[PDB]
Amino acid sequence: GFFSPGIWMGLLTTLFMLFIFTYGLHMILSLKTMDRFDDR
Amino acid sequence: TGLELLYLGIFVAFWACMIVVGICYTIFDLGFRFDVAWFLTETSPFMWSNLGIGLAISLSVVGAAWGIYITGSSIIGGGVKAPRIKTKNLVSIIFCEAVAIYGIIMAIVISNMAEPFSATDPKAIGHRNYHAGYSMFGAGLTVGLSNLFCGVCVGIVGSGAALADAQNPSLFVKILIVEIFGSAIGLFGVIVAILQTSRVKMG
Amino acid sequence: AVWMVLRESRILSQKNENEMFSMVFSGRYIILLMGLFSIYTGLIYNDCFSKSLNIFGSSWSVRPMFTIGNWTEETLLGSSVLQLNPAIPGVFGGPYPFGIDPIWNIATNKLTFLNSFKMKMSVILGIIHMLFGVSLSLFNHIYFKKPLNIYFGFIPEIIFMSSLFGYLVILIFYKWTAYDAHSSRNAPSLLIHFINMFLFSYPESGNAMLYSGQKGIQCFLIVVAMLCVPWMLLFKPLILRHQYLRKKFDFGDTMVHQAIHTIEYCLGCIS
Amino acid sequence: SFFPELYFNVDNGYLEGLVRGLKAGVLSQADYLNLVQCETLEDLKLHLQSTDYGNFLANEASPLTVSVIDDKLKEKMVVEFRHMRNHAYEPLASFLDFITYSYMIDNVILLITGTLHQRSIAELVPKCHPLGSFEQMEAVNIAQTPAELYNAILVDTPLAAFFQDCISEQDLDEMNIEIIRNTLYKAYLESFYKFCTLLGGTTADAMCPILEFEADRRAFIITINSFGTELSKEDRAKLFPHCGRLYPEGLAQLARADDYEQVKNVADYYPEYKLLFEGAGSNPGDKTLEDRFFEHEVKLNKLAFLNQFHFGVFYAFVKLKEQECRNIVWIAECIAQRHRAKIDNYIPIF
Amino acid sequence: LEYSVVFNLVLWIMTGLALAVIITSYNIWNMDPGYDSIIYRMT
Amino acid sequence: LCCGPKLAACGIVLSAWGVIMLIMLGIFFNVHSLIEDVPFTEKDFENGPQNIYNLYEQVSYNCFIAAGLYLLLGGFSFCQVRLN
Amino acid sequence: NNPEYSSFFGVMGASSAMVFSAMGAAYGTAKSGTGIAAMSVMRPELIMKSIIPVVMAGIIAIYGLVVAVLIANSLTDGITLYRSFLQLGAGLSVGLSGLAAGFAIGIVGDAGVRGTAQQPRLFVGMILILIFAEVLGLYGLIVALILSTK
Amino acid sequence: NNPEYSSFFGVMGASSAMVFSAMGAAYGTAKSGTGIAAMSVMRPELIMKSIIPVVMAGIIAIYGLVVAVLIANSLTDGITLYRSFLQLGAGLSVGLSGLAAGFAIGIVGDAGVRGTAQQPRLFVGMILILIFAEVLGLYGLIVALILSTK
Amino acid sequence: NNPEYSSFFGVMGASSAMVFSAMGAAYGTAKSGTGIAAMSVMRPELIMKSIIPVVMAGIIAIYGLVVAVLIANSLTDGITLYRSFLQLGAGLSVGLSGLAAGFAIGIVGDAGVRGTAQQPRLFVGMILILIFAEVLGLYGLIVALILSTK
Amino acid sequence: NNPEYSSFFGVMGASSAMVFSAMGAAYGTAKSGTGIAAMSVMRPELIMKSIIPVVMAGIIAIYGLVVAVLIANSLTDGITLYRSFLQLGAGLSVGLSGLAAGFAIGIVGDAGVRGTAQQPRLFVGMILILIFAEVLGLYGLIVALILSTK
Amino acid sequence: NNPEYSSFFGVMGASSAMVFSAMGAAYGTAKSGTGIAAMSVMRPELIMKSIIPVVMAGIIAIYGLVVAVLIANSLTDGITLYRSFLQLGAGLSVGLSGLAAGFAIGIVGDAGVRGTAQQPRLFVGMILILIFAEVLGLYGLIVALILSTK
Amino acid sequence: NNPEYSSFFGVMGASSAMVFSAMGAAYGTAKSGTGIAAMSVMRPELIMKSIIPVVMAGIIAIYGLVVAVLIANSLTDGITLYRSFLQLGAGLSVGLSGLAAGFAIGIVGDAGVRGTAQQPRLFVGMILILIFAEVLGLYGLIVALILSTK
Amino acid sequence: AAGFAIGIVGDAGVRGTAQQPRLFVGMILILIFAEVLGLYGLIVALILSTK
Repeated sequence: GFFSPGIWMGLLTTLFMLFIFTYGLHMILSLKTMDRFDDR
Repeated sequence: TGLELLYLGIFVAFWACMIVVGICYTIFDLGFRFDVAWFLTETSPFMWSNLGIGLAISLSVVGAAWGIYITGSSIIGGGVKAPRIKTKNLVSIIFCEAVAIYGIIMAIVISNMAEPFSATDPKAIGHRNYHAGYSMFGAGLTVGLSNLFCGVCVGIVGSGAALADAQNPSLFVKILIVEIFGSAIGLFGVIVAILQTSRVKMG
Repeated sequence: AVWMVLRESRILSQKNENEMFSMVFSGRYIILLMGLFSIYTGLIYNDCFSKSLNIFGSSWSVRPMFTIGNWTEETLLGSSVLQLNPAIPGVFGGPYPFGIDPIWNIATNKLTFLNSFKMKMSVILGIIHMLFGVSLSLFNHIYFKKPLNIYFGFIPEIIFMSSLFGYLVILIFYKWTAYDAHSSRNAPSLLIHFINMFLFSYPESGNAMLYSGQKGIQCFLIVVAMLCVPWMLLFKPLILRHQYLRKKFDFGDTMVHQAIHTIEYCLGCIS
Repeated sequence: SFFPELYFNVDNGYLEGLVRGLKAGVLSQADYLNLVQCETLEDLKLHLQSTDYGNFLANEASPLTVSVIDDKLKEKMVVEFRHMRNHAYEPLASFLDFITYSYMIDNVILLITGTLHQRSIAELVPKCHPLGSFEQMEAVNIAQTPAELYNAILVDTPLAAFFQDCISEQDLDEMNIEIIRNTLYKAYLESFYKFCTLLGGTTADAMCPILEFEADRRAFIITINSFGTELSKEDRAKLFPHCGRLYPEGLAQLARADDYEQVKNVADYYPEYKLLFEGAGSNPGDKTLEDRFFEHEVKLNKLAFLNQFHFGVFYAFVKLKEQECRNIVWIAECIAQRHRAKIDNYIPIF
Repeated sequence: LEYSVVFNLVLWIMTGLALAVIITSYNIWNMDPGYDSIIYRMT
Repeated sequence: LCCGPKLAACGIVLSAWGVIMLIMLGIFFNVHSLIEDVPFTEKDFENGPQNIYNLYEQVSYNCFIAAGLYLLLGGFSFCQVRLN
Repeated sequence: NNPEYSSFFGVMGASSAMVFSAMGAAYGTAKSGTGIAAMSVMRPELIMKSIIPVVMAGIIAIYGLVVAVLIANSLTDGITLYRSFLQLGAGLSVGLSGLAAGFAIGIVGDAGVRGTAQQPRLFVGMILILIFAEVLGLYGLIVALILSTK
Repeated sequence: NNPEYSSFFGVMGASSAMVFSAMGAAYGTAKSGTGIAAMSVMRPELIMKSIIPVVMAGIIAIYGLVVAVLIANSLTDGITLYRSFLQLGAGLSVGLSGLAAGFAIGIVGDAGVRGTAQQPRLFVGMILILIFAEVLGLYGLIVALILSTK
Repeated sequence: NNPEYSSFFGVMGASSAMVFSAMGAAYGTAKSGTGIAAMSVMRPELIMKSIIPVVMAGIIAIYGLVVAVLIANSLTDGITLYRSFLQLGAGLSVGLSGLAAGFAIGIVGDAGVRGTAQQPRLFVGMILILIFAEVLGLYGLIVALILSTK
Repeated sequence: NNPEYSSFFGVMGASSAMVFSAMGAAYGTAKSGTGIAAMSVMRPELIMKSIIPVVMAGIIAIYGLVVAVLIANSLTDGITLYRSFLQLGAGLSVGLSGLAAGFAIGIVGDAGVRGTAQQPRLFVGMILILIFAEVLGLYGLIVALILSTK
Repeated sequence: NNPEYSSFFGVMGASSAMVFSAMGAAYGTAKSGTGIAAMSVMRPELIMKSIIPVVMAGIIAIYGLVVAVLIANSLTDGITLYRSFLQLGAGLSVGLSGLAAGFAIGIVGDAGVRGTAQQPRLFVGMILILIFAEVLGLYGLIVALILSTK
Repeated sequence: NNPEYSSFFGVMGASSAMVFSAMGAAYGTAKSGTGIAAMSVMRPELIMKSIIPVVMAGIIAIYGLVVAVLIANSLTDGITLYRSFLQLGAGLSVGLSGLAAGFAIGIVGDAGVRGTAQQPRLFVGMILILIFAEVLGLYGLIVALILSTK
Repeated sequence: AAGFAIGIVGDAGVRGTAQQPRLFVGMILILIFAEVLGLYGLIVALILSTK
């Protein structure tokens, strides 16, 4: 067979972590800094 | 849209491959090699249960937290000209905390049911354990997502309430009614999650 | 349409700001005929709100004889089945006097009997109208004294269309009268022979032929249709060039115009 | 769609609350009435102190004039705008830049003309509208050389992309300055409109109607004003933006029109405009066509604050504040000249 | 024998590597030169 | 009530069409007591031809009843057009 | 006998019903609340009338509750599988249909409130439209109930 | 004699028919309601005519309800599989076709309602386009009805 | 000796023929209606002769209906699979081909009607262009008809 | 007797608990530092107070450190799987919860810093809102801890 | 008795720790250097203080270098797999945690360094915040060290 | 006794070490070169100093070249698999770490050269920042060497 | 990777060179570096393909 119980379950838990990581990293990448400061 | 394009391309390729593989298994008349029962039965009920528990708590926090930032920014911003806002409109964040609580209580009641099996061959073993396992997953998922979207709703509404109240203090009380409906949405998810695990057993 | 005509004097002698009514009114005499012919064809189609018109002339089958033909208490099994009425049982047959026998309006397989008719009929009628339209061009080319448009145009054009498409129409009628249910198994397929005709595909077996010698006919007609193309394709510009040098004419542009006519004509005939 | 109401408040949450809080401070009808019931500039000051306005004429010259009130009103809103513009992130800042572009365009028209008629940049800059800013050099110390200003614009000035229509300097010398500025503004409208449609959520639906209105308004007014001047019908059409409701069909008729009546006949096909031309009684002692357009534009900018998750609130804010200034100055001017019967020509901004 | 292991490994290893290359290649392919300094004048 | 003569006129035409079709349908039911073959037979169907004849007469009656309603409607709508 | 895993699909049904209905109600509610707050700044007198869209959304939430509860109470271990598929279908049918309905509730209520703020005569019209969205959700409930008891 | 899970394909049909039809009607309803709310401010007298796209949408929803129920009533455990695929096909055919119809209703209503306000003569043309969309929805129902009894 | 699942391929063909063809017609209808509505503001007298793109879009949907009926009537239990693949190809061929035609009819119709508004002479040209788009649908039907009888 | 791979799920929990919590705190830190840098220019006297969101972000990171260490010290070779999934749940539970809480910290703090500088009366409200986020994070810890003994 | 291919996970750990930490430091370095290049042109006297963000980024890279080496020196052929899962966890824990810290370093560095030139009193605030980012990275190292020897 | 396919990993390592590091150096080279061209027009006097980032990027590519060759000269048919995994890890370690360094090099070079054009005092600070990117690349090389010889 | 390097630097280099003739030498050097980067690939392939 292509997959075992072990491999398959491992894939499922990996995906949950990838989904959370992807969300977290996505929000981290979408972070900007200021072009200029308001005043002295 | 560079990231959205990446996400879509993966999404399409993911399912496109499943379509080709699935139809091929049919076309080449494979002996039920793609066995869903096998996938569901070999996967330990412990995995399903603990996933639902983590989701129930984690998704509910995501919702609450989502709403927290929605109304937090609106409240803080508006307050620059209307400092009165903090007197009443902070209740929206109390609503979000209540949304988070929903998931916490449910998650604990579910986790309290977790037991060892000392089981091996699923054949005629743990028949009830599989039912209870899947149920725990579902109930956890049910309440988690329900609280997730509840928290977002109440956040969006609370923002509008703060923006309205900033300009007219008479509007807050009437508008608050909408946030109460939002909270009910989360509670409904709780009711079902309770029912789904109301009659489960381990061992 | 009758209403509009009966009120014609009142509709004209008033204001009609609604352009939708004005349009159909202007075409009211067109619509009148549309209805009258729609009645004629609807009666032959024998469909009036999905209802047939039974004139007590429906003799397609004699159900009493169905039971005679080795169907004893079939209505017991029938409780879960339909059972198709056989052809050539020796007791069924005979055309309906006018239109489709009403019996088909209550059949579960009308979706093959009636759909087959309409497909084949549509082809027959379309091709005939096409041939008529071409025939009219002969009168116009004669009126304007353009011998070239008939010696190099009409003649190969009408042969092209007739040899390919009129042949098909003949075969459709041929099968209807040539083959009965007695040969329904491995009955010739008109579409397959038509396609194999053009492709010069003549398998030894797998498809029954409509008539002996058909292979020779199929090849002949396609070759002639292809030989018709040079006539319409190149003979007019070539002879015009000759007439130029003999009499003493944009030869290149003329070839373009004639080539476009030929290409569009032949491909359009198919489409 | 689900495009707004989710990521919007992450960066723009603060500003959205702030800008609507600022809107809350706009003069109401009750406040304008208190300002009208003055007939004295000093009393006007006192009544202004009742609102978010006031105490800004303090420490100024003892004699109070209209020109001072005008400058101060602009200054106040410029600071508020720049404050929000500076505390902002690219997703919104680019939108806000378009708003500033409208003012920069006018300012660069001032930089040319003067450069073309040997005037020093230092003499021109003091009369530029705020928000142009132009902190960059090369546009400065051009040595009254048109080529140096032309290169400085292409390189440092954000409007460089728009000047692609008017190029090679030849255009600067041979084209009328007004055709040059109308051409550049058209380029602005076309890019800005498309930008709003790229942000194809609430902003597009709340914002585009206003931009489409401006495009159609300018097409109408230009056609009318162009009647009595020297301008080819084709060159006039060249200035008609394509971001509006007249573009499919309508501009062709205005381009051919040679009369006010023909322009109205076009409006007759668009009830949203027909009502404005009918309302513009244009009597010798009534409101005119420009006045009705201003009333409509404000209506639209007020409706912008019916959506809580878009960029159109910031655009509307600026326009509403500018009209607020126009209203206040009009009152100050009517007092100074004592034309009390014409005081009720301000545009209510709620 | 152990197909499921070699299969699982090779698929996901080459998938991760291939995607890293695709994304990295895209980012360079679409490198933003700034379209300033000299580009405005050459345009 | 007027209700608008444009709407009364529609009812008159629909009512006339209805009576014509419904009466003809009831006749066909009585004559072929049939192509439609939808008299709502029982599932416990016996060898009793009289049972389907009875159903067909019932359906025919129902068609004439419905026609009577259109006959009444046509009268009402007609008078509305006359007074309108 | 009763096969294993058969209850899996029924559990997904009970979850799907509630989750998708909550999605619809949550979107429709947030959209209505946004529009309501936007209106009340301009004029508070219409606030009470503008609440109905929010109740409309909540009904979508109930639609999901009725089936999710019906299934959740019906779920056991010894399920004949056929019944589990019926439960799965009932869950999806009401949830996804209610979701679509709740979306319409959101869009129509939000636009309706802004329109009504400008035109009070819009009140009846927008409510009538909301009725169709509620009917769309009900249709979901109807099919789901028929399947779950089949 | 019958295989297991044979009802799986059929039950998805009953759900799919209702869900896709609700999605179509909901889309058309939401888009139409947006146009109605925006238009009615300027032309309130049209409020009772601009509602029609919304009714059109509800028809698509009924189309779906009818097939989904018919499948449910014919949905059994001892299905011959052949029949099950037919039920799924009937469900998908009407649902997805109604979804396409709902899209057209949505776009045509949105543009049509505003276009009518600027041009009362457009009303009849708008209706005809809507009738074409209703015919598009019917086509799916027709095929589903043929399959469900085949 | 008949392979299981053979009927799945078959019924999916009949469905696809209808679904994709309806999608094509729906797209062309939606775009045509949008252009017509906008056109009607200036040139209402052209509304009636501007429906053509919409009618043509419809026949694309019919072409799909025709094949779907032919397959649905041809479906049986003991399908030899070969026939099923011919039905599947016939379904996809007409559906996807008509879908492509739907885009051409829609896009061309929009541009044609809007242009006609200013240049009434474009009418014959609009028709010539649209005919070719209809032909695309016809070609798809032709192949589907050949396959279903092969 | 120990299912192989049983240790895989356990260690994954410890990893998630730390990584996701660090991501959350880092997100909040980045937003807070950005807002502080902009604020402090005009009112440097507020720099010290403005750090609070960042310290708070840091709590979200500790929350994760506590679980990640608790799990790591609870790993063995002969893990009975049951225990491993309990540890995995604890890891995921605190991870996502801390991540969401860190986002709320960052987003709210960013706005709060600007709001306070403009109106110091908002300082307390800023703290109260962020205090909820810190509780949200504690919640995550509490459940993650509870699972360790079940 | 030892599982085959067991070394794979530990090897991926050693590399992952180095790569992700370099990714974090690289991002923080690039953003900090950008702020330095943009800032110090106006105030070069700060050029020797704005470098700190960059040095701190390097710490995250070392964090990773130390663990990656510790893991590599812990690998053999006959690994009991258990140890490999521990090595993978330690690798990812420090790598991904340092990665998150790198973003905090980079974003805060840019905002802080440019802000400092505008307001020199910000220097202390910038360092404190960046110190918190270093603390966030260290937490990952702590867990990685606990796992790598467990 | 050697696992078949085992050589696959080591071969991919030798390639990855070169391919990813080449992309990194390519980014740095391309990004820096663009800034150089802009600088030189304003002032060509720095053209012989602004090249430094470019050669630095090349060193990163060499880092990868060294490992790729070391792995390639360490490939065999009768590979013990363990060594093959180490070679794969080493290839990724140096390649991906050099890749991160390449971006670090490119971004700071472009900003540094453009800034230095305006402020010559930036040169010294620029060099140090480039040094950090080179060190980041070296760290990957170090681990890759440790793994490949382990 | 080398191809991308060549294209990006060529565009900026050629455009700049017209603006600044002194850029020619620097452009060539940068182009040379990209070509050297490409060669590295060839070197590994020759060593590896012959192993």
